[PDB]
Amino acid sequence: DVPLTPSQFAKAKSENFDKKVILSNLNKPHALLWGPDNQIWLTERATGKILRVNPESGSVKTVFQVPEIVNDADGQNGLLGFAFHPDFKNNPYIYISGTFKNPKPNQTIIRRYTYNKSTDTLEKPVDLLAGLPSSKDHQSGRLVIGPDQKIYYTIGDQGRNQLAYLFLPNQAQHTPTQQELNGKDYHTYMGKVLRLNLDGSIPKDNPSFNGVVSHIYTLGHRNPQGLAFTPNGKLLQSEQGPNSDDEINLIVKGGNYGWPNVAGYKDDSGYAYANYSAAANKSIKDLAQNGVKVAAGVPVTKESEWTGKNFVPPLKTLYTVQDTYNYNDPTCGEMTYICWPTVAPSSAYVYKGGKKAITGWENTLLVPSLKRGVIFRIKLDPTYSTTYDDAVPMFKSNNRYRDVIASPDGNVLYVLTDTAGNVQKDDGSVTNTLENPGSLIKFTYK
Amino acid sequence: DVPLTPSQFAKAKSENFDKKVILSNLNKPHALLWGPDNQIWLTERATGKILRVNPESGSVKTVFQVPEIVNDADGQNGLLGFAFHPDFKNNPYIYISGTFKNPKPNQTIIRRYTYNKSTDTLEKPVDLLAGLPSSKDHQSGRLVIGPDQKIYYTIGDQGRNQLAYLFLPNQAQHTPTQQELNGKDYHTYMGKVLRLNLDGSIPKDNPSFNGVVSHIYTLGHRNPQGLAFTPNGKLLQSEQGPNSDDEINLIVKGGNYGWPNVAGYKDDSGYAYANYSAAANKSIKDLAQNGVKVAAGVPVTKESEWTGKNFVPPLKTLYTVQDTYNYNDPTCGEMTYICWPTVAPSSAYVYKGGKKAITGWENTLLVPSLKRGVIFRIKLDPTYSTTYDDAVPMFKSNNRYRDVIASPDGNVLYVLTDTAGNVQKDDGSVTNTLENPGSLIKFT
Ligand SMILES: O=C(O)c1cc(C(=O)O)c2c(n1)C(=O)C(=O)c1cc(C(=O)O)[nH]c1-2
Ligand SMILES: O=C(O)c1cc(C(=O)O)c2c(n1)C(=O)C(=O)c1cc(C(=O)O)[nH]c1-2
Ligand SMILES: OC[C@H]1O[C@@H](O)[C@H](O)[C@@H](O)[C@@H]1O
Ligand SMILES: OC[C@H]1O[C@@H](O)[C@H](O)[C@@H](O)[C@@H]1O
Ligand SMILES: [Ca+2]
Ligand SMILES: [Ca+2]
Ligand SMILES: [Ca+2]
Ligand SMILES: [Ca+2]
Ligand SMILES: [Ca+2]
Ligand SMILES: [Ca+2]
Repeated sequence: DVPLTPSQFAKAKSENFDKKVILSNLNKPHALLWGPDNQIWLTERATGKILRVNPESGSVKTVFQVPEIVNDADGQNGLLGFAFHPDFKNNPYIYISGTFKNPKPNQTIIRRYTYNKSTDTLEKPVDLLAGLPSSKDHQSGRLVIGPDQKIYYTIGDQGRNQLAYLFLPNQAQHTPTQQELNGKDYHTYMGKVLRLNLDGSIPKDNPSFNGVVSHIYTLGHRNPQGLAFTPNGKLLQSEQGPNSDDEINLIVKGGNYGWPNVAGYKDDSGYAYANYSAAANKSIKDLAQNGVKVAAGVPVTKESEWTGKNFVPPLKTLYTVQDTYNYNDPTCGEMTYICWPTVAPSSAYVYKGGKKAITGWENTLLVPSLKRGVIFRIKLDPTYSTTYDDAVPMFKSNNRYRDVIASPDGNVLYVLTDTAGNVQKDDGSVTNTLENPGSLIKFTYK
Repeated sequence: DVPLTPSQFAKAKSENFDKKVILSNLNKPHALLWGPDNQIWLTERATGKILRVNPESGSVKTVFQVPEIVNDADGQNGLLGFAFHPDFKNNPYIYISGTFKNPKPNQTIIRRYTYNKSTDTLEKPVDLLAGLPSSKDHQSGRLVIGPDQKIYYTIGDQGRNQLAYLFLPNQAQHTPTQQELNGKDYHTYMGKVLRLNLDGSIPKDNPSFNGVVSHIYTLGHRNPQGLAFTPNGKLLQSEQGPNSDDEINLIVKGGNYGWPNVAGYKDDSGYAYANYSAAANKSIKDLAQNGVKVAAGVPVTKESEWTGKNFVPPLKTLYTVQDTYNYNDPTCGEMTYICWPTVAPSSAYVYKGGKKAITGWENTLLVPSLKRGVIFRIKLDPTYSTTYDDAVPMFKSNNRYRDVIASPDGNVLYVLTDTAGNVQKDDGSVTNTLENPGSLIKFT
């Protein structure tokens, strides 16, 4: 899709909803879920805390704090994945993923907890999968349980080929040899959607990549922070792209989503793959022109020159631009990146309506934006096979929306906002003054 | 997708198949089917003839000639739609569409015939749907019977907003009023996928548009000459775009495929909608630069400015380019268009494999190209939800490929070629010298 203008974003205020801030100053609130007890449960990435909030009173209880969660002030690491067992009433388990120190500097671990109703706390931790890659950038970490009773987990590309990890070789396209696999060497588990048994083992029916069946379900991902099943069993996803081409994807077994060789469509438009890990020397700068313009010494491959297989294009890009696009626009001052044609999608939620469903929201996907301060509504057809029209911005504000859910009746939305960061103002200019720092906000349909 | 180069087409010779011309004297062969009798049936668009060919021997019989078929030498009209009833043994009907004079100058008519095996001919014609738009351009006309036992028919935009119909207002986005339906006025039946009952009536479960349920199933199409159901009931389609953005689409009930406001993706790249019907200068010329550059006077709408509803993007474009693209390529001397970043897909065929299935052709869609002289192989995932990778060209030749099918076994392909027309040679130049004019060719 084509980028919206600052003016089109600005007018998306959603006057049809009543806003009520339930909590503020949470410490990097990250994920929220409608609980099996009909209470709002949410995580604090920074502290490892799992909070349960009473929707009516806003009353908060710190149900549990995951011990030894490692978090960097300037990183996207910490407590990430969070889900309940689908049949909680009979299988009182909570699944999480987190950044922990790797004895063998960090690792990501997927772990199960048992919820104790009588003591109201989490207990009996079991590490399902440990030794996973870890870094300060592009961790992803969305964790869901599918209709097939498997764990689906997004693990980002770790930030390789940009910023502080500029010269590390991106592994989004790499998959394990049986040897690595036998040694539980999961270094290729970057830029992937993993599928695992509820006990952490490899599903016998997982896709085969280069002759090996591992935890990988799909590959070629950058930073997929949104993952949600539809009522008919399909898997929708949102993913952060570089300077362009954030994506909405449909996740299909064994698919290759192209990163980093391809961003968005295979269109050679507005992006090219500059592999700094192959650059002549580690002294060259990243011009930050999305590979369209690069410094001498770095090998660039067009999306059309890539030779990978099973490439699956996105359903929708936010956004795609042409080679002439200016990635250095002097409107976002020293925070140029905020003016890039992206929306920085932080999650992905399948709206399921209910007895008070919101008019016209059937088969929609809600996708919160960090840098634009809106929540997008994206319509699909009734079979969730295609999108209809464009991503509609809602709830415009000077906030970084991090996650969103709806109440069972469907007439109330609950959203989380970031504690700090940059957001685009009504006039396209950049601000780090967030209206609702680290909040739990409720939007009630009038 | 990004355009291949002359050299990339040139190299798609498919030295792994054996070519053998089965028939070569055809006059504008258009559609070909694998018949319920295990013979190959094909049509001649200009003559209205329906031929049957023995796949083994190559013996051919003219089973019937549809009477009073109208065809302009310079046109795409004639006998178009052609399908068999799915339960032929018990319902020996053949469904066609054809250009006929309109007493009330032409109209398109969807008609049924009954097959008589003892006399081996067609009879008892029944007009299912008449009074459909007709013109010399963009007729489309693919006719298929779905798993729901309904007729699905593609009807083009009639060429409006280009060439001889430049100043006519494109109706791809228009739908009928309940008053037009009641009156059997089907003028809005342009640039659509229609869905009809086997008797021509309106299916009670068809989609509703602007308040009315008509034969329209989907709208916003240019020239969709390809239509094929997959084994799991999905509807794949191919469609001719203008100077760019030919499409592979997945047809979903009530979808809007964007034409003419949007070509390919809604990306504002390489196309814009210049509405000549709205220009004040009937004097205005078409610069033929795909809306990127136009003469003064004609109103232009960007893809991103369109206020459409239910817009469904293509699965794949052949091809998409940027605004810096030059639509005036010298390599193609006089026939500049041939060098345009399109492939001109004339059909769409779902490869069903079989006992001798071509290795790795599982879940593929075959798309013949007129202007490039290839057959593209397009891979989809096993649920026919997404494409995998790109369109792989095959059988490069100086021929205009018009249709393609496979034998039940899956190891032989049958293709039709045009009698005449321009085709891109191995090195980019255009030639009107076709290697196998109007033939039925088999690739083993
Ligand atoms: O392209 C951008 O302008 C932009 C902005 C942001 C952001 O505002 O945080 C992120 C990203 N990109 C991005 O690619 C990304 O992976 C990302 C992750 C996060 C996050 O806070 O977890 N923000 C962003
Ligand atoms: O863009 C092109 O270069 C190009 C070429 C051709 C062609 O070769 O005839 C057709 C088209 N476009 C086209 O848009 C189109 O609708 C069309 C129909 C036919 C036909 O012969 O039935 N050719 C073409
Ligand atoms: O450079 C723009 C943004 O790019 C993202 O890939 C990084 O994770 C963010 O830290 C950064 O602010
Ligand atoms: O102009 C290029 C081609 O464009 C198509 O839209 C027309 O149907 C063909 O007759 C024409 O040759
Ligand atoms: Ca980004
Ligand atoms: Ca991708
Ligand atoms: Ca791209
Ligand atoms: Ca064309
Ligand atoms: Ca279209
Ligand atoms: Ca377009």
